[PDB]
Amino acid sequence: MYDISVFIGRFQPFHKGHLHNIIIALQNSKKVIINIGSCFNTPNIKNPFSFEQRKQMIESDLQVAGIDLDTVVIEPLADYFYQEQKWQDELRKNVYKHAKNNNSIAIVGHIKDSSSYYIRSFPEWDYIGVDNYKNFNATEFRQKFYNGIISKQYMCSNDPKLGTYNFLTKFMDTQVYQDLVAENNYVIEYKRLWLKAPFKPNFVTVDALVIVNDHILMVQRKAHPGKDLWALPGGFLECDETIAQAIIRELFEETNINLTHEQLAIAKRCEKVFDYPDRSVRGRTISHVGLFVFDQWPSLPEINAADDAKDVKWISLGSNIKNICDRMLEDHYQIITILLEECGK
Amino acid sequence: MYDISVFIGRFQPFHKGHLHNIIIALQNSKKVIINIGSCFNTPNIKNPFSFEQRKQMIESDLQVAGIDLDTVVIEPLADYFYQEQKWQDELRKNVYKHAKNNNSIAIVGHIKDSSSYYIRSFPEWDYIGVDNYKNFNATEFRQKFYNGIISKQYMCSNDPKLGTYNFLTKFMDTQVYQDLVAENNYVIEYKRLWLKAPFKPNFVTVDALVIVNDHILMVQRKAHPGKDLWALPGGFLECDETIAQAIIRELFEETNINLTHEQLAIAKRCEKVFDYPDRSVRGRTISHVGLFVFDQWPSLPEINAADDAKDVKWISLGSNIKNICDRMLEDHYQIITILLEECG
Ligand SMILES: [Cl-]
Ligand SMILES: [Cl-]
Ligand SMILES: [Cl-]
Ligand SMILES: [Mg+2]
Ligand SMILES: [Mg+2]
Ligand SMILES: [Mg+2]
Ligand SMILES: [Mg+2]
Ligand SMILES: [Mg+2]
Ligand SMILES: [Mg+2]
Repeated sequence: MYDISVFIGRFQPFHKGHLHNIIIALQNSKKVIINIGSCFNTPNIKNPFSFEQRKQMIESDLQVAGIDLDTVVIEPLADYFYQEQKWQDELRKNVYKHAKNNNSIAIVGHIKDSSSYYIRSFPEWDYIGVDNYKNFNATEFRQKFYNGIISKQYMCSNDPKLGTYNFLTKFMDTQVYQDLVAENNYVIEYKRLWLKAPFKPNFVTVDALVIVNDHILMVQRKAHPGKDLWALPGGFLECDETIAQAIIRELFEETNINLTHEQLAIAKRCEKVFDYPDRSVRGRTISHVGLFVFDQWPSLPEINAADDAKDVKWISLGSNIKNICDRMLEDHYQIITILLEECGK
Repeated sequence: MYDISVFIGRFQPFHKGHLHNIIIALQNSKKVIINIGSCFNTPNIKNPFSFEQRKQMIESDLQVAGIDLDTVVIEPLADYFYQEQKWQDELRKNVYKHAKNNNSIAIVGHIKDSSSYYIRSFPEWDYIGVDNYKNFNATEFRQKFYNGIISKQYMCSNDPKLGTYNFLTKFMDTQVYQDLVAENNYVIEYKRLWLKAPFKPNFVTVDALVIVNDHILMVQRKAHPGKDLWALPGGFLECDETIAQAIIRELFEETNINLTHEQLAIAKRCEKVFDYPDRSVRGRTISHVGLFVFDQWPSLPEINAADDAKDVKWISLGSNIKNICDRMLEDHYQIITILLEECG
């Protein structure tokens, strides 16, 4: 009846529940646009699979199901935890890439949660609730998967040679899988330490974004989480320092930048708080990030990695940053984007 | 030697250590200017005594020393944890009041971590460093004090009818003393829970500064710390909400303010972070405070105190706020001043 339905999910991984909702969508529309959220990020335990991997998984399960792939299109969405309007527009762009001169368009979202959000943000499309009487727990799936087990009742395919089932079987023979398991164990041990604390803690960290001649200073991580990923230099706030002091302390600690306090104090543009509750796999971590801008500087200050940085580099803006946009810790690509727009550049 | 020596301290309480520094100062100079830090706040466990009480104690201890009091001058300083220039301007105000006929001026520094700050902040003046005798610990003294014990070695006077000894002896019979002991026991028991855990945890709180028709919304506190003090509505950030969400949640839980979420979102001017390490006695607590301004409204919205607020009130800017400046929780008077100045 509608020309286009719009379906949004993370699909980490795709499972029977996602499938049911796509079946409902197609009983109500001729074509379903599948938008995959949280694309263009490096693998982490919550988001182990890339856009292309998830897209391939979905296609293989829809064929198992077997839904005609001409009735299905798949598009990526980046994370915009702090810029909802960019996400809203990015979704629109995905749809109108496929929608034609006054196609009817409906979002086949969720009668329970998030419905309110889509209704308000997309008044111009209709809404179809589906929800959602079977509890397909994405976290529970991954936890067993990190323990070597693929939960069959989630899998569209019952044959390990096919579908997402097949993808996951092969994926367990990879180095990335081994890295995910290592990160996961790190996270389990970390959380265990905090079990008999009277309250769940909100952790506080700091980062420094240092721009010198359109080059960003980035460290390559030694430790979990985000082992081997690139990140802004930063770390935990200690109990006896101000945030402003911490930002500078961690910067020197990890990069040994050849600049003085006063030079950085002159260069400081702003601090911003990043508080999206799921930004970090460790627990609830809030980051305060200072922007420091140096223009027409005589050269790039000397730097060398130490403490929890195993490498450190100046990285020119434009192509070299965009290039590692999916090799960055947590939400740092978003943080860099926002500070350069709001306080930069 | 110097016309003028400058002495800065908390003096919670004045002790033997302070007395000798001033004596050294009185041979190295003609007149001492004593600047008492952290004045104009409510009593709390780290700052149990007011300006007037500390001054009194100082004077009476000095007569028992038995130092001339034309030699000695005492002035207050407020806290400005987030505006150090203001702090420096009031110190300079204090000194300039007593020293403007080109006098020689030196700062005599009896605190060790503050020495560098003073050297950097006041180069117009000389700095005389005094590494004191034994360790007269203010915290230890206060803790023994909240356990019924005056440490006799700290005291200047040996007679409980003279000096700060007399003052403190008498103070133990007061309601303020009981309030502090009660605040102290809460904190000790609070910290007890919290060593249960891998790392010293920074706490994260939120507050809301809501102004309507030039009135600020304030809560009187049901619970420790700062029981019965006036405060911005606020409390602990929950793990599953954003800061902006939490600010509004605590505001509604504590005041039941009759405005919608959307009205508050439209009124919202900014959000600032206050992160002075010793702002709260509980442990290290960073607060994010949202400012909400309704330049005008038909009336002051209905408010009803709930949860950890025992009363709630619209208090008008200017004199009504200034008259409770020393009945506010922690750094809230500073927070209010800053948000109005810069956000604003
Ligand atoms: Cl997980
Ligand atoms: Cl760190
Ligand atoms: Cl609370
Ligand atoms: Mg670090
Ligand atoms: Mg570090
Ligand atoms: Mg660190
Ligand atoms: Mg509260
Ligand atoms: Mg509360
Ligand atoms: Mg609360």
